[PDB]
Amino acid sequence: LHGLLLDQHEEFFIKSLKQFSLRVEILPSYIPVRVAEKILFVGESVQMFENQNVLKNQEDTFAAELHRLKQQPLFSLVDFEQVVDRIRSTVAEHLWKLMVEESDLLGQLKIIKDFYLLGRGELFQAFIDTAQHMLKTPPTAVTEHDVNVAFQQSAHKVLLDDDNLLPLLHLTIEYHGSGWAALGLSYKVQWPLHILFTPAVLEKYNVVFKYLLSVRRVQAELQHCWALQMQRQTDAIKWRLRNHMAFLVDNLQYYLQVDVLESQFSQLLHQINSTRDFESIRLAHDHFLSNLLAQSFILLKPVFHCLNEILDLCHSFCSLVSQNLGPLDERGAAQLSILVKGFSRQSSLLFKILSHQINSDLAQLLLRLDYNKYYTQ
Amino acid sequence: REIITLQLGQCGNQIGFEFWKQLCAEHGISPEGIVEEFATDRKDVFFYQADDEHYIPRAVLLDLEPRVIHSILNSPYAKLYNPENIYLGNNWASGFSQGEKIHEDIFDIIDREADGSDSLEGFVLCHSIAGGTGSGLGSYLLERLNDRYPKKLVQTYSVFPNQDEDVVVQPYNSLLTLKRLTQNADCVVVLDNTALNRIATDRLHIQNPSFSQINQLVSTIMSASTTTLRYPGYMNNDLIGLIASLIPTPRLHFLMTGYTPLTTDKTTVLDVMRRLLQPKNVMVSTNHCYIAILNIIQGEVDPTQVHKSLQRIRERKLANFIPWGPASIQVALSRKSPYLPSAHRVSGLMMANHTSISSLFERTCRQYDKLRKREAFLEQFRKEDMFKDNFDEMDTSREIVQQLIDEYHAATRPDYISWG
Amino acid sequence: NLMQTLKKDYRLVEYLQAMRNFFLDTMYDFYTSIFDQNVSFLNVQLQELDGLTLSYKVPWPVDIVISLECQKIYNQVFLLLLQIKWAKYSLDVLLQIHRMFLLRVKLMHFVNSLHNYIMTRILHSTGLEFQHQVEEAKDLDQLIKIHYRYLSTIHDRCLLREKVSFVKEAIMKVLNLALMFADGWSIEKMESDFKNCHMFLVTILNKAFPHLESLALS
Repeated sequence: LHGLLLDQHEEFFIKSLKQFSLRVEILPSYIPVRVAEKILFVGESVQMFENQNVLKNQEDTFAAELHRLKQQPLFSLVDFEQVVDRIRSTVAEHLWKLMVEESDLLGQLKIIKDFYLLGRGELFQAFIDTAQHMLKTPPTAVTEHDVNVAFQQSAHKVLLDDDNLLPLLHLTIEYHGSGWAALGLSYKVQWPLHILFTPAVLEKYNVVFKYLLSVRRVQAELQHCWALQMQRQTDAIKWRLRNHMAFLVDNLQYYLQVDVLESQFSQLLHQINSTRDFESIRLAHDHFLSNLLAQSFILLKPVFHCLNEILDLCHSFCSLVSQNLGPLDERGAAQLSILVKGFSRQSSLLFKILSHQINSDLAQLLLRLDYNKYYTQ
Repeated sequence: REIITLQLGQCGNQIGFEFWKQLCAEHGISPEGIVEEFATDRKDVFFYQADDEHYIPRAVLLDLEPRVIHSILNSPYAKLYNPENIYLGNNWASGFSQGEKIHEDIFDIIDREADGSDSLEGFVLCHSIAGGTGSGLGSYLLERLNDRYPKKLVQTYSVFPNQDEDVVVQPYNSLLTLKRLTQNADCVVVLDNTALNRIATDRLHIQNPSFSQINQLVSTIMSASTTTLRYPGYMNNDLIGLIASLIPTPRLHFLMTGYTPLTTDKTTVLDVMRRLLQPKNVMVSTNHCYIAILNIIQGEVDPTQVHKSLQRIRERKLANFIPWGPASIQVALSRKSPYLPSAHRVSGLMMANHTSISSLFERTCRQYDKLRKREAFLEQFRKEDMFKDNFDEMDTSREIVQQLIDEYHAATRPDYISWG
Repeated sequence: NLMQTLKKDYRLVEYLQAMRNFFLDTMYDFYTSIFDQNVSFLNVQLQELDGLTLSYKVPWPVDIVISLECQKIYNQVFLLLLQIKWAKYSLDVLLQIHRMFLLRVKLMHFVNSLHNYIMTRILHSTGLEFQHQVEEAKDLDQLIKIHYRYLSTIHDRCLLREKVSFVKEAIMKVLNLALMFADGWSIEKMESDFKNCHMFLVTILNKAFPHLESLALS
């Protein structure tokens, strides 16, 4: 009821957010771990919201109840659990109210989707277009400010002008342990929501941002080469066929990602608006992260070792074709044939791997085998 | 990014007028441009944030023998768009020659609006094929745009000239314009006038005001196609991404129009998918096989519905396949627009590259071949004679459209390592 | 109390209702489309003689009352039913002279009466008593036992337990009579066979497993 103890080199089975944990050994064998976690939750929560707000005052009523338990022998778990959960319910409603209301969580989820998960197509596309040379160049310290002010200028360019929670966004080009390789995005977190956003969840958000931005970057420049040549040989028309041919499977990859983002984010937001429990919000974030980490298929190495190549081949093709609009008989054919055969190999391999069995994975196959050229494989 | 829309000819200014009125009613603006209180969106795709708090669209107003453009002038939607660039028939040669002699200042008008917006994605041409007023000038301006700017996209919303029709030079005009369309455009959206006429005489019992109702249809299609650009999604927030999948090669860039309600005057994704795949919910009416289809849906879509609908579409095989590769109907999801009428809450449209349009092309080629063999239907137009005394451009256009038909039939084959 | 909260969540009656509906209207249509092969073809038709795959998992508190070797028995009765429906639809798809049609009646009546027997007198009579028994079981233990003594008597009445060389073979050969009559539409040499095998069935079934006499007089 306070977060104060008076032990002198002894234990009472407990060891802001300082020296609070329970160990299984010191906790008695006839008292379970279940009620002990409720006790620990009460102590930590009350300690957190008690200071810097300068909170609840039912401490004396609860203390009289506990003291009555002390007077009447001996131990029987049902009375102890009833009084501990009676504290727990009031503590949990209090704590939930503070964290959700004094700082809004809903706006945070909107911003995180809008930027980490590429929820602004025009802003991010204009950012790829404008900051091309900046992000292309190898890492150094001072490019991070340039890419940040370009990224802010695009936010004003689309005509959504808004101060506050836009300056909290940054593009971090780190240096000393092409600039796309060390590229990151960061976001700041307030004091009531501080425990909810710990380094792990934002660490995963950064990796998702890198994956989606890589495929979105690939798409536009492949297409620029294609449209440049389209506006104008046997060598010529082969390349436009090839441009289209790569764009297809790449676009389908990004669409499978679009599918999981919509489906899982709806559950997360809807669970947050419909609960008054602190623990259930933690569990909602757990489910969101685990599903997303699975659906990227970064856990399994071979399909990852293929999607990297799907981006890579387009990079090489785009750099080779853009030099001369006229035909390349300067070993252009040597790489062009290898490119189409290796694209067949990699697209077939990822198709095979994508072939428990989550639904979304399953019908992503069922686009191309409508039109039957992996029915022949 | 940002789209600058070009309108020319009486039919083109008609469809641009109805499209601008449709986007005015759609977004939160008055016919003056006054901001509303209900407006994930974007108002910078067709609209400049212009300098009297009216989101004035970047539109090039071109007039040639203006009759309906005068009615566009005295209108409440003339307070929405007028950057004051209006500058002045029944033939392709006349419109071509008239556009030729004054290309400079209208190119300066294009340059003014090109300097007007910060970014650019493409040029959408409100055009009518063999419409007389739009014809010739549209083909010449298409040559000017694709030559002057090779780094941008050119789109041409086009009708197919069959209105149950007297003009006998119309196959020559459509043939020359189609030569320009194949050679000087990145993508062409084609519709059939007879198909929309059949659909309009079906859904209502109108016979006389067919033009205005067709205008409603094309404006709704044009809003529906750029909804994914005007409202931020994940893909096709630029034109070139939507243009990319349907077009496999620079010669096959002609796209069929579909939209699954023919009605706006309960539903699931599964039913509207199977309702979309028939060729009589297509608004464009041997082995005929699509190259690539793309469908975009807007509504209260359960995300599992598109998944099992695409399952059903696969094992039913109700879509025409591509031999040489995979390129299939792609499910895209878009946001339901504010202030649209609440009928067909789940509504989808499709754009598709089909080889069946080769049949319509060779029909018009057969009409041209008939009138050209008879040699009594050039009518001796003086601009046609003075433009080309030898009329070799008709032969060149015939050769180009023949190569186009051969490439269509070659793409139909399981081998497209055989060309034309 | 345990049996009450087993029929309010993790309802065994729900899985039971699904079970005996995944054999025997809807599953007719599914198999008749197969009449006009491959194991992945069946998955995609399903999601839209004998044969198909029959499987669904039981949640673990009802997986301690429904065995894994109980699923195999569900499949056995499924197989026997599919052969009858196949023979019935082969004899009911056809649009000499009018003489073929007497041969149609001469066989179609026999399979139809047998179908009526197999469903009604066993699989629905014994099912209707069995439901009234399980809704008054308040014990874990007896619930397995009434179920095993429900399957093992339907498995006796529709016999598969032993004497499949004197009952099963007759049904198997009249399945080939279905094929032979299906092709022709010689003809007279089929009822000479049918009258032989029918009387062989009767002259074997005249000694009795005891429930077989209910058709041997029809």
